[PDB]
Amino acid sequence: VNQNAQALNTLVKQLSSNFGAISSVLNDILSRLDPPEAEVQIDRLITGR
Amino acid sequence: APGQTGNIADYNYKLPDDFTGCVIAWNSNNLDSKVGGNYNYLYRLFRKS
Repeated sequence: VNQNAQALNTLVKQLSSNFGAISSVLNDILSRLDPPEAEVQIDRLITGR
Repeated sequence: APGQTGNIADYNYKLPDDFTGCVIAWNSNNLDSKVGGNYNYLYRLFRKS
């Protein structure tokens, strides 16, 4: 039971990691920078997650 | 520039990201220029979107 709790817990907490981007929430990045410069940060976030 | 903003880029024409050519320019000041300004050509400075 501890390996499933610790596995699911790490699985959720990795969403809070930024993975090299400006912020972990997609609304702050999509609501500020333009879409062509922003798509690079989205590809780095998808690859990390 | 492809995928870059600007006054004429946003409000008139923006180059697509698939553009493979060279940006080639030539000086027309000895032909297209007129005394007191050339009113033949136009441009749209403002637009609602």
